[PDB]
Amino acid sequence: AWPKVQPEVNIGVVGHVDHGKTTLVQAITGIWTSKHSKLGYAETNIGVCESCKKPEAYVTEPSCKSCGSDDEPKFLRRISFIDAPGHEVLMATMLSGAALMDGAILVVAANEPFPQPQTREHFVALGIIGVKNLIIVQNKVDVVSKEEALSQYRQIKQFTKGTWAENVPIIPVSALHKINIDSLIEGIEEYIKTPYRDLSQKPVMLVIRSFDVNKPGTQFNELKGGVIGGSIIQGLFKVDQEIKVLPGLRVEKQGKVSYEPIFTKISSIRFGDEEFKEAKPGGLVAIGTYLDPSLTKADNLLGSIITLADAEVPVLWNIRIKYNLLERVVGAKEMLKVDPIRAKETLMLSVGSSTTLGIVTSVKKDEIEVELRRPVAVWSNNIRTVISRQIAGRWRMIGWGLVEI
Ligand SMILES: Nc1nc2c(ncn2[C@@H]2O[C@H](COP(=O)(O)OP(=O)(O)O)[C@@H](O)[C@H]2O)c(=O)[nH]1
Ligand SMILES: [Mg+2]
Repeated sequence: AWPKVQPEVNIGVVGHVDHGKTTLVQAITGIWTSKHSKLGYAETNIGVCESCKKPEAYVTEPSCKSCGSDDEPKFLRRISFIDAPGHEVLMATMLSGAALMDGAILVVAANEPFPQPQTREHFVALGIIGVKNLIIVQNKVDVVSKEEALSQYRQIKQFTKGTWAENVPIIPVSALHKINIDSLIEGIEEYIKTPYRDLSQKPVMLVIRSFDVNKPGTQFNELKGGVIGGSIIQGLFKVDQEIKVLPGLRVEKQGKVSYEPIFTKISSIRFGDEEFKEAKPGGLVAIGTYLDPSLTKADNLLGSIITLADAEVPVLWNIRIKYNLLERVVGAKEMLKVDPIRAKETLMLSVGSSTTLGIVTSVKKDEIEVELRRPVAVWSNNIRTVISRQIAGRWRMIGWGLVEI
């Protein structure tokens, strides 16, 4: 019997619309992520049939029938996938990507010219947020000749050559007909390994959703505290731990604007449909709390950072960022130059995957100083920052950096 454990790794699935992201996640997990009426999420166990040859030995359920054996397969690990509905939701979650994803799959349709517009954008975005454990999946090989597939494969290798992605593998599949999916599972095991995690690091969690789960007319004894949804960035949380929500509540007192942390306690921990006593990075987690549900209703806490109640975590209104920029971005028409950062500019800053607006107060060499609309939690040195600028009416990623404390 396979164990019941949390996912230990989260994989973002990106690529141009209709290239087959959701079909691919279904082929792997058996789950259709967009059966909802907001992020698609799906988990699967991964195993291997010890006496079978690879890649067919790799399986996603406890059976070896797919490789002609009656044996029970060995359990390797549980993994999960993030699959967004549409470009705008996807790009929005990419701003939190570093916290959410241990790796990524870029889906490329074999029957469309490469690269498609969102293909280019998603690939650039992955570099910016630093999620570079990448697999490129060449999908829909069932509707082109082997020659056409081979030709596109070589275009892609030419594209990645000279970039950070030069050594990224390309795995051809048909998500629809489940062809060569076992090769992809094998590739996930090789190229998106579970990271080394130092579980003695101070616990930090990003909040991506918050809920009031009480139906109307719920009686007193059946009421629940506010529920928080998110991803554990580092460390380990436990049931019954005291925690605080950062920066907290915005307050106007003694002639100043300030933020007061929200203190509470973890009542329960859930991954998918199982309850746990602890929670580590990997997977999206649901945290039950003792919060008044009015504080969590309608994603009120979205973008909060959660730590233990006594954590020494600075919450800063002004930050210094050491950064680098893109040379150009793709305009709807054609290439737009990325202008240097100038004082007084308004930027969107994603700091350790929590996002706010800010005004540049100083620029020198490769550092900026920014005054933020609300303050950000900074729990270590070299917290990665995404810098975005409004270009032609839209926020665009233009750079990345590290927060210097
Ligand atoms: N022929 C073929 N069609 C596919 C394959 N994978 C997906 N499709 C089709 O492509 C369309 C878009 O797929 P979908 O998973 O919704 O793409 P997404 O927008 O990237 O999530 C659907 O009609 C799928 O059935 C494949 O491997 N072969
Ligand atoms: Mg989809």
